Amino acid sequence: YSGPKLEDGKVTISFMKELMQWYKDQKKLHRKCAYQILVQVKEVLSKLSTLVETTLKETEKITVCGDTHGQFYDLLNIFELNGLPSETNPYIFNGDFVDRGSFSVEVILTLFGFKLLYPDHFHLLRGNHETDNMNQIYGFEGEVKAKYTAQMYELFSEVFEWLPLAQCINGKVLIMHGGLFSEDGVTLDDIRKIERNRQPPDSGPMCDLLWSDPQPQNGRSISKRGVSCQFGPDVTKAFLEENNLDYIIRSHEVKAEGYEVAHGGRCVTVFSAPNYCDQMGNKASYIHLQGSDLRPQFHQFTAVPHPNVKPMAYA
Ligand SMILES: O=C(O)[C@@H]1[C@H](C(=O)O)[C@H]2CC[C@@H]1O2
Ligand SMILES: [Mn+2]
Ligand SMILES: [Mn+2]
Repeated sequence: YSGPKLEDGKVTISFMKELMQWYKDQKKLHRKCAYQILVQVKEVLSKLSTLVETTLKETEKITVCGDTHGQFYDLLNIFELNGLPSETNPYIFNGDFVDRGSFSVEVILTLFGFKLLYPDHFHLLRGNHETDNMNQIYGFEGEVKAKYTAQMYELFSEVFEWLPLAQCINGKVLIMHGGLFSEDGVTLDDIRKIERNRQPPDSGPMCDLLWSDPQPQNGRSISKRGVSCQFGPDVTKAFLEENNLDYIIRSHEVKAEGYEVAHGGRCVTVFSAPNYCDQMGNKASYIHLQGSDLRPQFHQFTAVPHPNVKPMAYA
């Protein structure tokens, strides 16, 4: 084995650079290194609140990315366009890092490594695909079994249970994978109090955070996905007012331009998997926020070449 090795058992920036090149070249991180990253990141994540609260000073910025779905070569493109993560270049990846795309192992271990390297500046929120029943079906479990073992997959599954469910910036912008709730009256403190270290239930706030979608008309509708709901602009307005928020940022739906701004400004979708499944032909985007101006700034990007492995090859 001549691949990347941790230094004194820890991630360093040189390790991360070596890992990204190793993965670009389609090689595998040694299982002992992968294991170390997973046990360390489980410990880091298990200390976090279900609601991560982040303050951006006036001169600070943060980048918000939506789903990435194992599109590792597109993830590298994000870092090339926008800079590597660092204490002065923070990131939030808003769930759905795995499944569908066939470089899910590379995406997730790269993201976990950066979480370890910059724990206060690199943030990962859970998506509906960071769950066992979805991974069983949509590629990630197959991919982990092919590259490592069933035991490694069980460890991933346990780490995913500790991913936080939402993040609030400056008490003003709330970020979650799916959306808002099937019932009125949910507060930020209710979100803080969710015991999240589990597979999601099929109803309730934890389910909604990972699964809901906005709809244009007022009200709520039964979701076409079979779980959670669609929520209208009235739902969003009431939630923002009770919680003294400005708007939400969510992901969870593919958008041809990489983003959408619904509910009159109040519900933003960002989606960071361009040409999803090598077929959708969509652009992707990421958002910049700044402590002096929390309004979203959108940066669009398009897909880059990857090795010839088909999406869902492991599903
Ligand atoms: O997040 C989702 O549920 C959607 C799909 C999925 O994750 O299964 C994929 C395409 C649009 C969104 O990302
Ligand atoms: Mn998705
Ligand atoms: Mn999703």
